[PDB]
Amino acid sequence: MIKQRTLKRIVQATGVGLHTGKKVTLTLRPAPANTGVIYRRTDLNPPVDFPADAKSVRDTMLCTCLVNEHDVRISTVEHLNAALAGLGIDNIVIEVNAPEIPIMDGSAAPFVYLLLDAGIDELNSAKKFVRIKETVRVEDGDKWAEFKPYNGFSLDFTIDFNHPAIDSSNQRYAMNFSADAFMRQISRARTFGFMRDIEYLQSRGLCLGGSFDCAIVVDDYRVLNEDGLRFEDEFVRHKMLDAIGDLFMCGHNIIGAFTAYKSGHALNNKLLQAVLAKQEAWEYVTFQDDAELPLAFKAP
Ligand SMILES: CCCCCCCCCCC[C@@H](O)CC(=O)O[C@@H]1[C@@H](N)[C@@H](OP(=O)(O)OP(=O)(O)OC[C@H]2O[C@@H](n3ccc(=O)[nH]c3=O)[C@H](O)[C@@H]2O)O[C@H](CO)[C@H]1O
Ligand SMILES: [Zn+2]
Repeated sequence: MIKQRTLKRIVQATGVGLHTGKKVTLTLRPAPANTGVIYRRTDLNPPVDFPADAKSVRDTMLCTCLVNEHDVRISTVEHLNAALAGLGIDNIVIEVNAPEIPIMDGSAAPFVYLLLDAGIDELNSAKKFVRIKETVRVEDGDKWAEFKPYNGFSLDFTIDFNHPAIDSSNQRYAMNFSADAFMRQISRARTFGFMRDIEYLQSRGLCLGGSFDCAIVVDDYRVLNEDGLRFEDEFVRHKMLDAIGDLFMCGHNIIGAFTAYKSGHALNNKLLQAVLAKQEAWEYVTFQDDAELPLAFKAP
């Protein structure tokens, strides 16, 4: 039996929230079998819990923001979610004392190190996967995102930026997903901002925790970061990282093929919700026989 995974020990990471610019303490706790992925706001009395549910994504303006019925929020969940998806963590209590996950370096890599430092633990319960059984597409003008049946997990993402710095790079990236391929190729890709946008958001009280230490900052012509890019096509690698993170909002790994053109938080959630609402387009699968598991889900 392919077992569910949790953490061996409680870990912590303190940083700043990208938008509030206020100190956030992220506490990752082991959870038993069948609890699922839980986001907790500890700064509240009583604390507020958010089960990983596609429908909780209510604001996709700046990031993937989870909002409950009383306007309690958890934002910037995508980078941490990518790490969780990449390592196949099923049961975990994600605790924050601020309305957002700390930005760290702007990628999923700090969260991967954090999961590794804690150690992955297997539980005596079968790991549930969402298997795509029909093609499901979503559109938003020229942009679209799709899921097709596939025995493993792949991502093919296309960006189209009419920017001197981004177009210079490769704008289409495709990979067969695995814990290894994610860590090596995707996890370290950082988020990116245009100085025009940052200045606008900052005067309105948003992006207060933004710096070069947490993002690729671009002007109207070039990358402003001293040390440059970590990858030639870091832009497209990050867009794929966000998609991995966003799709993980159902809190289970997906067995299927993802394709996108100009997708983002909004569209990634749209497809996720569209697939999940179409009863016949997916099913929960377990692997009582380890031999049946597709190669994509091999151990890290
Ligand atoms: C002295 C100290 C000062 C220095 C401090 C600097 C601080 C650094 C902080 C940076 C913070 C950034 O993080 C904030 C921030 O806004 O970052 C966002 C991020 N949220 C994400 O937004 P989202 O994933 O939802 O993508 P949208 O598709 O909704 O993009 C929206 C528009 O882009 C078009 N589009 C989309 C896809 C594509 O393939 N092509 C293309 O053209 C599309 O037509 C639409 O009009 O990606 C965006 C890019 O795409 C980033 O700008
Ligand atoms: Zn991102």
